[PDB]
Amino acid sequence: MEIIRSNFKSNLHKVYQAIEEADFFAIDGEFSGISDGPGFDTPEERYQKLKKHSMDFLLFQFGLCTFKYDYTDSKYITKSFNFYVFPKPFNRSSPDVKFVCQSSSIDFLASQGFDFNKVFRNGIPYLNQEEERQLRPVTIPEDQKKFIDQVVEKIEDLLQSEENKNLDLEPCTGFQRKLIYQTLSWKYPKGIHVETLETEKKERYIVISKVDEEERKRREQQKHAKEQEELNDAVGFSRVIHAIANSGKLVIGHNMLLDVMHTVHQFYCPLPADLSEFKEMTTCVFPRLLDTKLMASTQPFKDIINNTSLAELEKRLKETPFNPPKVESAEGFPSYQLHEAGYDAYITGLCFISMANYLGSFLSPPKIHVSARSKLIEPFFNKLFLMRVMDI
Amino acid sequence: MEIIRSNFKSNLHKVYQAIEEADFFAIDGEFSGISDGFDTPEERYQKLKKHSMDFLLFQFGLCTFKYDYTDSKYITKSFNFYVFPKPFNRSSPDVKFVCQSSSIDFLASQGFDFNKVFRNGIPYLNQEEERQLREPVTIPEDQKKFIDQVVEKIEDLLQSEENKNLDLEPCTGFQRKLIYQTLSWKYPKGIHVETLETEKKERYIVISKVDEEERKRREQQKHAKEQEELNDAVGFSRVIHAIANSGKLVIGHNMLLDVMHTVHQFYCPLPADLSEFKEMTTCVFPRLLDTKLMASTQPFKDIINNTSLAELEKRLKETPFNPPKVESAEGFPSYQLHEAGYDAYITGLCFISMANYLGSFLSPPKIHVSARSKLIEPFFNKLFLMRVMDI
Repeated sequence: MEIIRSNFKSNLHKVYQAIEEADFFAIDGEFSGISDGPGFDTPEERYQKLKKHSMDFLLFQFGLCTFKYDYTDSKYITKSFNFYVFPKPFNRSSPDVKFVCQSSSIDFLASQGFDFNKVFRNGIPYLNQEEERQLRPVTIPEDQKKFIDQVVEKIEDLLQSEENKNLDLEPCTGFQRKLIYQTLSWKYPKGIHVETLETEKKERYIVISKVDEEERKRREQQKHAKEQEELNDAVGFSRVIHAIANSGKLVIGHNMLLDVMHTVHQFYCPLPADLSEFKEMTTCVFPRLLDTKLMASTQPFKDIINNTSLAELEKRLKETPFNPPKVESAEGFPSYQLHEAGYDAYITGLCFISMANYLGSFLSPPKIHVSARSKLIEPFFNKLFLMRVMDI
Repeated sequence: MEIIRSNFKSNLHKVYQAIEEADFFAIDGEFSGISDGFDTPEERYQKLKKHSMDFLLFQFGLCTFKYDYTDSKYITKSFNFYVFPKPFNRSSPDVKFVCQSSSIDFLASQGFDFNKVFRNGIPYLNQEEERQLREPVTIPEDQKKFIDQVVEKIEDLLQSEENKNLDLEPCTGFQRKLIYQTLSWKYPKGIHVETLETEKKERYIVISKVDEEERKRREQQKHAKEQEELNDAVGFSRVIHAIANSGKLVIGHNMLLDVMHTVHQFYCPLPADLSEFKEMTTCVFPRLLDTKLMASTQPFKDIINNTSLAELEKRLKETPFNPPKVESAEGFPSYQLHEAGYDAYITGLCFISMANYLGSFLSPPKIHVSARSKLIEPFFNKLFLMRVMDI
């Protein structure tokens, strides 16, 4: 499903439900670009370069593929989503976000059909952890006497007459508007609510209305209600990420450092000054990670896999000894060939599954199916590649 | 019209033609952003250069105006060109540009199609980047009968009519060598050896046809497609060159960033001095006018209290101004949401309303003032940097 601004909240339950039911998810990103210019680096030194020359780019498509096993059918049911995100400034005090684009990146996505209007014209907005807290006496001159008598006389033809009527006065001058407001403050102190509405242009007509004192409070706790909505909306796609973090479920990627860096930098909190505290901060968002590149680089998979690119991986993992897992999408959900985050997460998940069930081939007796909760898969958890294999 | 990469070449004749027939042009840019007090023009120029030219101008709006003395009316053609840098292989620069969220959102609210920029935008090259991209026979016994049956198939086609193709069934790289390596002796002219691939990547050999007959009937189309591809990469800069080489008046509104961006992308990366910039600006826009400045100067300053394009296009219809009698040229679209072309088009009508008014001070007062009139010269070649600046 193509989830965008106008259909995000409308789909949020479906996503939540997908996340809650899932045995594991698979994720991917699509970026504005990679680097704005530029071997013996240390992880911390490298981390520092990435933070400087890659974080000014944008993750503007988040691909999430849910995977739920069905032990009756022995098959996985999937649900892939593509979320288009864009930092659409909420208030008039919000930061005006500047980001960078790499022409060859835009060009490649363009070559795959990426719809930039889905990001730039109608992208789901978002806020990070901090941007959320942050965001949380009476004289009437002789020449107006009849004018005001008339108005009071109408207001008495309102307090009596039946129907929840609205008396709306025909346009008058600012002076007369002042004399009217003042005259109603000592003549109808409670039970009447005055307003200055606009027909086409320049607020010139007044609306007087019979307004209960209990209904002043209805409209207020109704206005406050829509206010907590506007806020809780603007956190936007970060709600999805929150839901994944809290799920506790295994999150799968392929060559996923920038996926993760970008995810946490835009939806959680701006990347901290140090690799060490970044690892911690990462165990917040993604307490249970697995990269499929490294898994397909580590034994017993190293012994048979020569290219660990996502592309070659999914080619390889259909042939012996690996079996392509039986998979199908949820009724109602789309199916699958050009590149997009959603599909890449999907392909990523098939790779994982296919490797996982392979580990099971070495048991006695051999298990055709291995869980993501299996402990055979735990050795491959929380290892990311900076300048070498790195624990998280 | 709406002009994009897959649409540009075919319409280039209309664009060059509107440019030649015009009395003057109106241009407007649309950027991916605007920016990431007692400054001097140079100090500011410097600051503008660093903090603004890393944004893209990705839509160029051109509107030509040509007066009809007969029908007493202006006739207009207007264009949006969508422009992105990308083209020509690995040796080419990979541009990194910036985007401002506030600018992008506003353009979104007006129906701007970002796919026309990013998915099918007209490429381009500045002066320098263009200038730059413009610079034996021992056959082993076990293969004897294989090569000989190959020498046959080619002979039984060489002196024979219905001359279409010869497709050798797939062979081993060693034989594939030997076939090539033998036709070096046997048939040194007359034939074209070539290892193609089936849609399934498998290597075929082909001899097919002739030598010295289409050895330059196709080498002509090869080099005419080499020079063709090159001058498609220069792309939109050709229209900027066409405009510059014309001399004609180029009208803008609050144009400093339009001009700056135009020459930075389609001519040459802005130089270090403000004074060097003023020189380049004359190459590209020898004759230029800013409706906002014109409107902020007598005899208009005494009558107009707001020189913004929206408020100006309203005031220039009211007395003592007369909206210009105007019409789209036969075959072109007519005119509202914001866009380069329309902002240009409006910029043109503001200029004309103002120019004609100048004529009312004559005796006899003329109702129509030409773009070449002497009354207009005092407003020419003036931009606002931090004060009114001559160019």
